[PDB]
Amino acid sequence: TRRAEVAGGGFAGLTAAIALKQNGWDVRLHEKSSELRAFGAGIYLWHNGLRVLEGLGALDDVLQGSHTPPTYETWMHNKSVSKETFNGLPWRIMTRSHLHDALVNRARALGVDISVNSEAVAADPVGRLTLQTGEVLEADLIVGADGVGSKVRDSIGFKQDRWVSKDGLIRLIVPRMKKELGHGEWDNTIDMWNFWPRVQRILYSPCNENELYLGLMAPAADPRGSSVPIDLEVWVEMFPFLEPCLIEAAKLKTARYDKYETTKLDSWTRGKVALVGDAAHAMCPALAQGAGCAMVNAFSLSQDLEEGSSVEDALVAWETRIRPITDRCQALSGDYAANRSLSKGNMFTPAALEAARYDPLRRVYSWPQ
Ligand SMILES: Cc1cc2nc3c(=O)[nH]c(=O)nc-3n(C[C@H](O)[C@H](O)[C@H](O)COP(=O)(O)OP(=O)(O)OC[C@H]3O[C@@H](n4cnc5c(N)ncnc54)[C@H](O)[C@@H]3O)c2cc1C
Repeated sequence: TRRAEVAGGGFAGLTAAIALKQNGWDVRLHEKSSELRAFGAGIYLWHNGLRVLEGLGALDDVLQGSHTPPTYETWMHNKSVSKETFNGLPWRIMTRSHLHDALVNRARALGVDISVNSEAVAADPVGRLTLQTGEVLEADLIVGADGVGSKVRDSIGFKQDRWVSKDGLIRLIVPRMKKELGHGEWDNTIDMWNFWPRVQRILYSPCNENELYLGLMAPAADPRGSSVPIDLEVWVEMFPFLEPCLIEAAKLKTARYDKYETTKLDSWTRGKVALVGDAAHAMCPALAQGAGCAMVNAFSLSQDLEEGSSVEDALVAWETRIRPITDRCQALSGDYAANRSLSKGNMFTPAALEAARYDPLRRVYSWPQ
C-alpha cells in the first residue's frame, strides 16, 4: 500500500486525495486553517470540472443545489450584446461552500485522513513532508496543493514568476430577490460591463433558487467602487435594475476586495513531489478555469500513478501529458483579462472553450462547437 501526503484542503488537494484514495492509496491530507472552508463566495465549473466530479463520485451532490443558467448573457452599457450556450457544453454555477462541502463529504466517506491546523512548511523530493509542529512524514508521494503561497513549492525552490494585481473585485452571496427584480431573464448569467460614465462591471451569477453570486469589479484607483463594505450608491447608480440585491449586498461586513494573482513555474515536479493547482498555475479568472484546471490536473495525477512506473517517472509523464492544456488556458485567460475581451460578448469561441471541452475521464475533447 502506497502512501500519499497531501498539503492543502482546497479543490486541488481534496480532488487529489479522493482520486488517490479510490485507487487504493493510503492518503492523508493536511489543511493549515483551523476549519475546512472555502473563500471566494461563488464559482463556475464547466464540463471538464464536472467530469472530474463524476470521476470522484461527487457529481450528484454538486448538481443538487446548483444551477445551469439558460444562457450566458453579456451586456455592454445595459445593451445585450450576446447570448451564448456553447452548443450544449455542460456548465454550472454554485457557491464555493457547496463545491467544497461536497468534496469534503466524499473524502470523509472514503476514509481519507484529514487534519486541520496542519500546515506543511517544508518538503523534500525524496518523499518527506515537515509540518509546522515539527512532525516529519515520509511518503511515496507528496502533493503540494497549498495554494499560490505554497510552501511545499518554495521550500524546495522552483523557478517562477508570481504576480499580484493591484486590481480585484468584490465577490458575494446574496438572496436572489427574484420577485423584486421584476421583469427580465434573472436566471441567466449576465456579465454587465460599463466603461462610461465610469469603469464598473457586475457578473450576475445565480447559484440556485435561494442564492445569487455577484462579482462587483472596479479598479483599485476608484475609491468608491473598490470600497468594502460596498458603497451602495455607486453600485445602484450604474446597476439600478439590481438594487434589491445590492441593498442585501451592502449589509455584508465580511466583504473583501480580493486581488488577482498568478503563478507560472519552470516545472511542477521534483522527485516524489507534485505541485497541483494554484501552487503551480494560478491564472486570471476570465475563463473561469483556475479550479477546473486544478481539478483536472489533480485527477490526471492519479491516472498517471496507475501506470506501473516509479512515482518519479509517473510525475514527469503527468506534467508532460497535461501541462500544455493549462499553459494555453492560463495564457488565453490572461490575454482576455488584459484586453477586456469578454466585454465584446461572443468570446467563448472554440479556442476559449478548449480547457472546458477536455474530458479528463476519457482523455479526449468533447462537446464540439
Ligand atoms: C477573482 C477569482 C475568481 C475565480 N473564479 C473561478 C471560477 O469561477 N471557476 C474556477 O474554476 N476557478 C475560479 N477561480 C480560481 C480558483 O479560485 C482557484 O484556482 C482554486 O481555488 C485553486 O484551488 P487550489 O486547491 O489549488 O488552492 P486553494 O483553493 O487556494 O486551496 C489551498 C488550500 O491550502 C491551504 N493551505 C495553504 N498553505 C498550506 C500549507 N502550507 N499547508 C497546508 N495547507 C495549506 C489553504 O488554507 C487552502 O484551504 C477564481 C479565482 C479568482 C482570484
